[PDB]
Amino acid sequence: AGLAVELKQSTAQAHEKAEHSTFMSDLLKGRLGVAEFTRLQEQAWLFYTALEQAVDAVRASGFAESLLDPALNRAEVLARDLDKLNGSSEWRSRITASPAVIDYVNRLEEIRDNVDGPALVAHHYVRYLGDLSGGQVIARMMQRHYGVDPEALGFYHFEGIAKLKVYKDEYREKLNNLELSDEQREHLLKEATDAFVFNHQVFADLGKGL
Ligand code: NA
Ligand code: NA
Repeated sequence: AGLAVELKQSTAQAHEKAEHSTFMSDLLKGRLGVAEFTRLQEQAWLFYTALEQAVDAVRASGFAESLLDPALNRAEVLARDLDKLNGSSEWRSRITASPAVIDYVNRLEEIRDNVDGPALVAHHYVRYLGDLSGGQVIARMMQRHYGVDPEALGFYHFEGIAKLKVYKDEYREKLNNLELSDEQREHLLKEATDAFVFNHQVFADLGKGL
């Protein structure tokens, strides 16, 4: 099976086992509010900042360069959104990572330091393919349920991508064309499972008030 198909199959499997949470479900159906949305995006700034440091190192090494499109970068975008949500820049020195986010960030930093291309591609897949599918849709829900201004929703729009549907097809084809040893491939698939698990834990912690 192509890598894109195998990764879809690691996702699916990881969903069962996942610690169940209702944070995102509640958020998207209008049961929470702007505060809880802001808490999510503060955690996201931490992990997208870590992720993108890792992406930068792996790209600079010359691994998977075409997949690692800098137009995907979200961290600075999130910071601009948070400046709007919080009213100031202060939040940068005051946000505290949940225990799940600490563990996630620690993995992403280890990947950066090791310049681990296969592991980075796994995390890139888990974060960005989900973002490229869940966008305009989540943003609209935040506008509709909670009146969040578009100025605070820039995370959901990729300025550099004209045609999202085609972009996702190209992305999956780039995955299918990545040259990997059997060992790198096995490592990448394992890491994709781990990344999905980190992600579920972030939401479980948000759902506990952590
Ligand atoms: Na779940
Ligand atoms: Na959901």
